[PDB]
Amino acid sequence: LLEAGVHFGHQTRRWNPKMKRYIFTERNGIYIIDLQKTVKKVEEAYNFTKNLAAEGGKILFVGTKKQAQDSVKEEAQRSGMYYVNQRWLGGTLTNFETIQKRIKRLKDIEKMQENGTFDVLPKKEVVQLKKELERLEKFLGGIKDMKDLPDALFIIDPRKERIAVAEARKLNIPIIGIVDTNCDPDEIDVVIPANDDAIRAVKLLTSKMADAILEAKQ
Amino acid sequence: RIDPSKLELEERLVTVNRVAKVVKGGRRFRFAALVVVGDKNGHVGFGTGKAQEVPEAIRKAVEDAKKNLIEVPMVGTTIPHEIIGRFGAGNILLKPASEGTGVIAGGPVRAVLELAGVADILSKSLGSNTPINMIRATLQGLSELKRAEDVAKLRGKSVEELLG
Amino acid sequence: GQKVNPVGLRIGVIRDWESKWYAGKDYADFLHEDLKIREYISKRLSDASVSKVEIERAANRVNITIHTAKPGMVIGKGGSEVEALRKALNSLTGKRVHINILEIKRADLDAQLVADNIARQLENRVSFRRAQKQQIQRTMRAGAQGVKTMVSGRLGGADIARSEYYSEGTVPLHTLRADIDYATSEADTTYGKLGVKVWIYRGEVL
RNA sequence: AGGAAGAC
RNA sequence: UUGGGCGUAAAGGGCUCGCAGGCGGUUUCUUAAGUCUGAUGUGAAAGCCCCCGGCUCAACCGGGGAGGGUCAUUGGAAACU
RNA sequence: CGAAGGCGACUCUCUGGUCUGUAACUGACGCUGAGGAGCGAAAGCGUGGGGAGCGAACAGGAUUAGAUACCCUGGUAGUCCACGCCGUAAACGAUGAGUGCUAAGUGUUAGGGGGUUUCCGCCCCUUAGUGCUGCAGCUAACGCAUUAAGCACUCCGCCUG
RNA sequence: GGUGGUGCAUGGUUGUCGUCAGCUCGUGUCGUGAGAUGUUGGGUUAAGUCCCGCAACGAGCGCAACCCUUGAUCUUAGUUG
Repeated sequence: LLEAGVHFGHQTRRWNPKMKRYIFTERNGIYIIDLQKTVKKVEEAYNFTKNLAAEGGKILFVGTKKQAQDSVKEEAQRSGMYYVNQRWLGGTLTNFETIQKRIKRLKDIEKMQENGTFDVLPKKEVVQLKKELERLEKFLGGIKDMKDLPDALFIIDPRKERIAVAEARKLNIPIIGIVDTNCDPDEIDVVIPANDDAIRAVKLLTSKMADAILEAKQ
Repeated sequence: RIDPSKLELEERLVTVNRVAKVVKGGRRFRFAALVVVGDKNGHVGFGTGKAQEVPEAIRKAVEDAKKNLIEVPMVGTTIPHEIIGRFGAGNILLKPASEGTGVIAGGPVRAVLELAGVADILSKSLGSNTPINMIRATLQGLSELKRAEDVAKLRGKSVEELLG
Repeated sequence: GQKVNPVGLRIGVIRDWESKWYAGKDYADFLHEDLKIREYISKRLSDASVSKVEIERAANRVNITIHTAKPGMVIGKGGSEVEALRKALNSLTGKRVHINILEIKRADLDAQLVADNIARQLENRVSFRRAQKQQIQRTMRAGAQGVKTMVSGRLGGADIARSEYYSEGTVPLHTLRADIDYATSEADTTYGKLGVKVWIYRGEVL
């Protein structure tokens, strides 16, 4: 539910100030949540992802925050969008020919492990191939069944996945990300300022967006 | 703003260069080819590529130039105003001319401007004579320009009271 | 200071010989005579581009089979080559001969023909780089698993002699069950003398 | 912190 | 000046006090030295350029305009120096 | 702290500046500065002292092919004081002086003001230094970056293989 | 016809570093560029051999295995043993 009141928002006062210039003297001593600008930025994100559902390709997420990775993976598997759960390999959007020929080899090995000749030597093919499947299926993630170029991207943290937005900058992908206050929100007007590490807050916002596109798909 | 590949482009190469590298067994030798690629309708890009074979460097450079394109203002087959392209110790002064002079430019700059399709530009090279630095200077210069109607809509006025 | 010849390294263990017989106490003059057959076959069939010949003894009869991969400009009317070869070979060796021909389907994977193709473009005086790229494209469009090509000598520059290599795919020279076909050809041009070494990884042996 | 040692 | 530079490429005086010199915060009246703009007389004629004519365009020869002025007298403007 | 060179035991006499606060004054008195004048590390020179240690020169012992050097033992001039002189250094931030704008983080030196205190400290402004990271921007890179090598204006000095 | 000169006019062979463990490419990022990355770092190995972070993801020649021989046994095969 859109109530806020859950997250404090940040760590201590070694922070990057981006709103510092015209704030008058306040007796609170810290910023209060701007609920009107919060609800209109959530509304414009809602309308943008309504358009994303209008073309139909929903979203692919990336993250490496291990307190939230299994949670965003199970949310991705529940609600149908795509995910990067473990370490995100570099240059996915630019080496997509190599990625698609690699995922073609995953289709070949995943059909030959069950349909082809299984026993030609008992242990060596097992200890090579099953470990090789485990490596690629843990390091590749849920980007298997695209068969196309991606349309949009969401990031858990711009500082942590810093080069992903650089690749999206180069190949002109519209970008979505929750940012912390040490991040750079200056680039895109579509911004989600909230606590990047509060598991309850990130589950609330990802659940709201997942249900939003679930009711947007029809 | 990336431009699609649905255009006809003339990919006239400008310069290759013999490039060395020293290792324990002597020297390894590659070719660095830079080309300029762009249609006559006002889109220009440049490309660079290193290879052990010259046509391989050519196709790599044309693929990079197809990757990186930028559009120039072409109102009245001549640039709207005077500009100075400034990057990297090459200074290309670009000045519009009357409609019959023809393009007056040094070699790499004339390659870029003729590939753009400008008819009358007087330019002078006030910086270094390095061809890649001339190319980056003249593309920064052509990027710097802006429409008369763009100046009109940003100043909130119309083109007749910009011109007079 | 180079690699040992791969066909000579593979013969006897994986590669069957091109000669399947025994001679006792007359071994020397049978090797002299059957190399006279092999040089005569090469000299009069270089136009027909034999890949290999292979012989056997039939108790004072000899059987020759010749691998040429085309009947077209070779067999003539069909009996012309067998009469003009069998009577001539009878005249040379004085022994009963029999001759048979064999063809290679998917005919661009045989190394001796590939090296002869490179050599033929070198007396055709088209550029060596175009020869390498066209032969690489021909071998991949025929289909293969690996090609390595080498041409050494004075390649048009008079004052320096240097080799050029062009490869694609995997050609391991150190796996034994690999079936490399290797070939060395010699080309004589007005610039001088050029050596071609092409070796092809066709398939695998279990 | 623990030797002087030339030239092609 | 139009049209370069000085950390390491050639190029910051070893540093200060100061004469002459070179620049000068805001406002309000005042003069017109600098500034800008008319009028007159001059910057000879041939030359360069603009427009026409002649030797079988032509090279050239002519006919009419534009100036190469921080030029001299005088009228007007007061924003800036 | 000093304009620079430079200045570290303590006390006294004389004396030059610098910073903070105030708003009580005068009301543009300002910046820069060719020539000029004055300071100016060490070494050096003249005159008179003083000479513990260190120590060019010089001599003995080694090492080396030689070793007029490094290394060892001595050791004169010098280094110290007073009065003058010469006027040079990688005299360095290899960055001329002055004034004004341009994101932040964090120490340190000398202050001023506020929030429960005239208690210890805790936070926030605030100058004037003195550092270290680090945007835009500049650079050919290194790098510089409110102590600019950024964006400007004035004056000076200097360069043209 | 030259076992005559030219290995610095050449192919064809060979040694050497050295059985040393290294040498590169495709695509893509960073750099004005030469270039860099992968191929560095940690733990072991004889090894760039294996694995974990990493603007890298992969591939190729190499390394190791497959080849031969010497190391025990079952079946078949016993002469010229």
